[PDB]
Amino acid sequence: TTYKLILNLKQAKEEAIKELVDAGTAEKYIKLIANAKTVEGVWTLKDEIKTFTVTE
Repeated sequence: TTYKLILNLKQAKEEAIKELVDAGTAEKYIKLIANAKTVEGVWTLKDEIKTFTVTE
């Protein structure tokens, strides 16, 4: 409402594919970002795969 602020999803999503294109990981996750509504939620999904999480 105040602490957050959406500036562009297209940028967040477009990066999701590119990152997947530059990295090459479980696209299933990139599909999860396609529904992402928050800019952070999208950037996190892609990066989340880059780290592959840790025991979850």
